[PDB]
Amino acid sequence: RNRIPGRQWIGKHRRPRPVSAQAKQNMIRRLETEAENQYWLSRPFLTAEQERGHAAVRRAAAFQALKAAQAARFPAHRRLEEQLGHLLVTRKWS
Amino acid sequence: TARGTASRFLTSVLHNGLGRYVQQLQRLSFSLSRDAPSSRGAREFVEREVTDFARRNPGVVIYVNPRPCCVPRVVAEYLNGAVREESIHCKSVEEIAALVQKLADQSGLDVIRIRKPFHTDSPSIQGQWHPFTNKPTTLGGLRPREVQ
Amino acid sequence: MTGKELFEMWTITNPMGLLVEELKKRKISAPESRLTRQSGSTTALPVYFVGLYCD
Amino acid sequence: AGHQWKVTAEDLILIENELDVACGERIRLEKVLLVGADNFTLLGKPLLGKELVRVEATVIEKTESWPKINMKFQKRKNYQRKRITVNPQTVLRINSIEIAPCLC
Amino acid sequence: SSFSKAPQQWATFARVWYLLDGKMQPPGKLAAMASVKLQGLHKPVYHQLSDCGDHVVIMNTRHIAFSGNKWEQKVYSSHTGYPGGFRQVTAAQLHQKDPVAIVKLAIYGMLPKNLHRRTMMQRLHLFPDEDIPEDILKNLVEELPQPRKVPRRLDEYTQEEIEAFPRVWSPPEDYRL
RNA sequence: GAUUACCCCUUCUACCUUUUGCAUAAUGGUUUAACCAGAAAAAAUCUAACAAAGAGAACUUUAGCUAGAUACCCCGAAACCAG
RNA sequence: GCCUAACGAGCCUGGUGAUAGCUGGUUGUCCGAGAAAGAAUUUUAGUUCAACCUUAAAAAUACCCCAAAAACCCUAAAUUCCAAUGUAUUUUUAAGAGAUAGUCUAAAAAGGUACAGCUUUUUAGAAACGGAUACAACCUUGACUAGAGAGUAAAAUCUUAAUACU
RNA sequence: AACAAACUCCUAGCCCAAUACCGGACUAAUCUAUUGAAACAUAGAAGCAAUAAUGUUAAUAUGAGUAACAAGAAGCCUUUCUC
RNA sequence: CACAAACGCGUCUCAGAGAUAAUUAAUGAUUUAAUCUUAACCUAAUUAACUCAUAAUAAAUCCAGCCCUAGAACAGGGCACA
Ligand SMILES: Nc1nc2c(ncn2[C@@H]2O[C@H](COP(=O)(O)O)[C@@H](O)[C@H]2O)c(=O)[nH]1
Ligand SMILES: [Mg+2]
Ligand SMILES: [Mg+2]
Ligand SMILES: [Mg+2]
Ligand SMILES: [Mg+2]
Ligand SMILES: [Mg+2]
Ligand SMILES: [Mg+2]
Ligand SMILES: [Mg+2]
Ligand SMILES: [Mg+2]
Ligand SMILES: [Mg+2]
Ligand SMILES: [Mg+2]
Ligand SMILES: [Mg+2]
Ligand SMILES: [Mg+2]
Ligand SMILES: [Mg+2]
Ligand SMILES: [Mg+2]
Ligand SMILES: [Mg+2]
Ligand SMILES: [Mg+2]
Ligand SMILES: [Mg+2]
Ligand SMILES: [Mg+2]
Ligand SMILES: [Mg+2]
Ligand SMILES: [Mg+2]
Ligand SMILES: [Mg+2]
Ligand SMILES: [Mg+2]
Ligand SMILES: [Mg+2]
Ligand SMILES: [Mg+2]
Ligand SMILES: [Mg+2]
Ligand SMILES: [Mg+2]
Ligand SMILES: [Mg+2]
Ligand SMILES: [Mg+2]
Ligand SMILES: [Mg+2]
Ligand SMILES: [Mg+2]
Ligand SMILES: [Mg+2]
Ligand SMILES: [Mg+2]
Ligand SMILES: [Mg+2]
Ligand SMILES: [Mg+2]
Ligand SMILES: [Mg+2]
Ligand SMILES: [Mg+2]
Ligand SMILES: [Mg+2]
Ligand SMILES: [Mg+2]
Ligand SMILES: [Mg+2]
Ligand SMILES: [Mg+2]
Ligand SMILES: [Mg+2]
Ligand SMILES: [Mg+2]
Ligand SMILES: [Mg+2]
Ligand SMILES: [Mg+2]
Ligand SMILES: [Mg+2]
Ligand SMILES: [Mg+2]
Ligand SMILES: [Mg+2]
Ligand SMILES: [Mg+2]
Ligand SMILES: [Mg+2]
Repeated sequence: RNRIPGRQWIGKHRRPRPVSAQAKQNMIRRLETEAENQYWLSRPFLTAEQERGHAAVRRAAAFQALKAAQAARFPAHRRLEEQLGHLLVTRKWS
Repeated sequence: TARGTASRFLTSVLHNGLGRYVQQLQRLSFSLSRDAPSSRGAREFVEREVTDFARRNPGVVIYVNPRPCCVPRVVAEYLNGAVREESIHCKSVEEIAALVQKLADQSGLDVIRIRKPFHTDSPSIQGQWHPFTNKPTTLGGLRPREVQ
Repeated sequence: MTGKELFEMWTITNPMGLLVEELKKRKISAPESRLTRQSGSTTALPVYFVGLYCD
Repeated sequence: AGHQWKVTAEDLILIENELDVACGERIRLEKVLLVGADNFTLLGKPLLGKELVRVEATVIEKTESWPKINMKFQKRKNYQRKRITVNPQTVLRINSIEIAPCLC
Repeated sequence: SSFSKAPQQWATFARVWYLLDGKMQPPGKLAAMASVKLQGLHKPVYHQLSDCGDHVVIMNTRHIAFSGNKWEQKVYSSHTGYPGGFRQVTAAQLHQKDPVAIVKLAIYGMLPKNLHRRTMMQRLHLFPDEDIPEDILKNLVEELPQPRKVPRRLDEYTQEEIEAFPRVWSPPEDYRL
């Protein structure tokens, strides 16, 4: 008897839905975690210049491994045991 | 599906494992072809493994028949009377071995849905709840509006 | 015999009498049947709990 | 095996995964939360000392689960998948619950 | 613990008759516990496919109380199905007409909406005052505690309790009451 | 899903097609059986032969040549022309 | 109008398997990745190029990116560009198609009535088997299999209803 | 607080959803070559798999024992009556 | 009106009590005057609805046939006078 015009949640006229004490709690708890979050982000150990190149040795190494892993891709070895081993299909008792 | 098929409660045959454990698998019958390739694995299994298997399980009698068949089968048969058929057709030695083991360690009960994971006779030690168990008794044992 | 009762396999037909005899043997006297709990007497499905008392 | 059970002598449990034991082996189930008897009960925090209680179970039967169908479907996307699952199972008979007098 | 099988099973699933006094209670708080006991949700053995549910006898239904202005504002509506058969009736009017109605409707609204509602509605017995067939009296196991504590009027208090509570202010002798 | 138990309880808005979006009150089908719809090797890749050459003639070649294997549907107009 | 029950031009056979950018249909199982539109076009019911994407193959840097740096009157959210650092991606080569008829939500604007579940661009997002009773697009959530375990997420009735002035 | 998910732990694993297009691994049934000989194997081939085309043909239901259909009368049986 | 009927153009009958809305009053506090009062207590005067008195229905199982002011069928009323 009291219709919501058009589609429920979309248009110029929407279903009114209210904010719940639950929702306020949840949102606030998130906020608290974030405030703490940006407390711990506030004081670095090293300064900006103290970390320059501080590990550049590891980073280059990693990339050398990444490269090396790809360079190794080649068709696999083929062995006699395969092509010959196929004959085992017809093996018998006699 | 579960409404589709039959079902059973969890049980043992003859209360196995209570007094002592009895391996339920009774006999094992292989049928294979000396010639046919389909039976290849089954032949190798008979060569190497069967012998050792027979020592590892003294209580099961193993009948091996070479015959002209296209589809090697193994027929497990249990103390329960239960007969379970299998096809070893076109498998490794390894596969067959694993299969024969499954057969060795099964109860012979039918494989269907099992209604619940536990089976207890006398679950109830120290009582079984009834509507009165937690209710206080009154003086004279009168009902709510009863007068004396 | 696992899971089975006593009176499942014993089949004795008059429990009261047998009880009285066994209590004579134990030198205890007179079990008195005393009604303990009940729900609905007027129902087609009543439930009674009868207790037995000795002294 | 990741679950809790209410166990008593002579009984049966069905574990939903493989155990490495021969059929017939006796096994001490170690973690014990609760022990109980008609007149008393011991509670763990959250476990009972191995000296306080010992429950031994036999493995009766190694087996596999009945086939369980699993079917994904989507309306007018032409997508079905049907997969049959069979799970390895292990049936334990629990044998004895013994309880040692040492308690303080 | 040792019972034969049949009597054990019978004792466990046994029906029970609760008596619930209604005088000065909100039909809602009444219907809450009534609903629980009808569905047999107070039994640890509960399941939806077991018939378990117990009889509930509510009495003094006429003396039901309604918090706020609900007696005026709460309207029970129904429709005969015939054109112009739509009937709205204020709770005061409904109660005036049929003593049992209010509490019955509330309970019927709080049961689950399946077919079992119709069955477990048959285990509910409602009496406007305290007059109960002795048949129905003889089954009553126990009486549920009333869900609202009823405040006493001023004339209910003992003079001890009246002199025990402090005079808060001191009225002028000149002032007339 | 289950369940001692057929129902009763609980959970799920047929399927194709078409669409931004279909339980749709958009399309198609009473049902059963039998029939009823992806086809080609230029370049490519993969496997192999022989290799500054390869192909059982004719060609191609600054690692190529030769061979093999990998590929591209079904039903439907109103019409038009000749006899 | 009529010319053998349909004549804006008969019927039958052949041309004929006419031709349809248009509709319909298109048959075993399981696994790996996986796509919303810039350009032309008698073109917007379609094609062919880009950008993405797929299958192989070669490589080397790829995103992320602090200062420094990019306009003349006023001018925001912010871009561009780049070391470090966190990661494993990106670029070429060889083969390929599909797709190119788009929805809502938030944001900046335009048109309209500071109308539309309206229309036109730009940035972002989504298209749960959980929640918002029902629900495409809102919110929670790195979609495997079996358990008769466990912890969590989003989430369920919104407040007020007040005016004495001798 | 609790209760509440494809999230996350837990015990095991065969260890992570999908439309158009794309890649892969398997395979039903036929035939041929050799095996095989209570119904198969390794290859090679194909008219190689139908819950959807107002699909074709046959057969069956539903609507439905429904709509609709018919013979003037008696008698001694071909004689009288009535139209 | 050419069936014994059906029929109108003809004939007969048709209602009590309680409840309210708007709006009027009486008593009377917060605010010792006043004031109908989303102040109490009793209160009066007051539309239509709407409920309800009251009316109607109300004997479980003979039923072949045959009749009917009963009826599509099925049901239903008659069938001892005479
Ligand atoms: N052009 C285009 N169409 C898409 C894409 N993804 C989905 N679609 C279309 O969306 C429809 C259905 O979407 P879905 O069933 O995948 O949710 C189909 O018409 C399908 O072709 C895309 O990335 N590009
Ligand atoms: Mg709407
Ligand atoms: Mg709207
Ligand atoms: Mg449309
Ligand atoms: Mg599309
Ligand atoms: Mg929908
Ligand atoms: Mg519609
Ligand atoms: Mg319909
Ligand atoms: Mg539609
Ligand atoms: Mg239509
Ligand atoms: Mg339809
Ligand atoms: Mg259409
Ligand atoms: Mg269709
Ligand atoms: Mg149709
Ligand atoms: Mg070529
Ligand atoms: Mg292709
Ligand atoms: Mg022309
Ligand atoms: Mg033309
Ligand atoms: Mg003609
Ligand atoms: Mg064509
Ligand atoms: Mg076009
Ligand atoms: Mg269409
Ligand atoms: Mg997409
Ligand atoms: Mg042009
Ligand atoms: Mg392109
Ligand atoms: Mg910068
Ligand atoms: Mg850079
Ligand atoms: Mg287009
Ligand atoms: Mg729009
Ligand atoms: Mg966008
Ligand atoms: Mg939902
Ligand atoms: Mg996810
Ligand atoms: Mg995801
Ligand atoms: Mg949970
Ligand atoms: Mg996951
Ligand atoms: Mg995938
Ligand atoms: Mg073949
Ligand atoms: Mg075919
Ligand atoms: Mg067919
Ligand atoms: Mg038709
Ligand atoms: Mg068809
Ligand atoms: Mg018929
Ligand atoms: Mg007939
Ligand atoms: Mg009909
Ligand atoms: Mg007729
Ligand atoms: Mg005639
Ligand atoms: Mg006064
Ligand atoms: Mg006055
Ligand atoms: Mg009446
Ligand atoms: Mg009669």
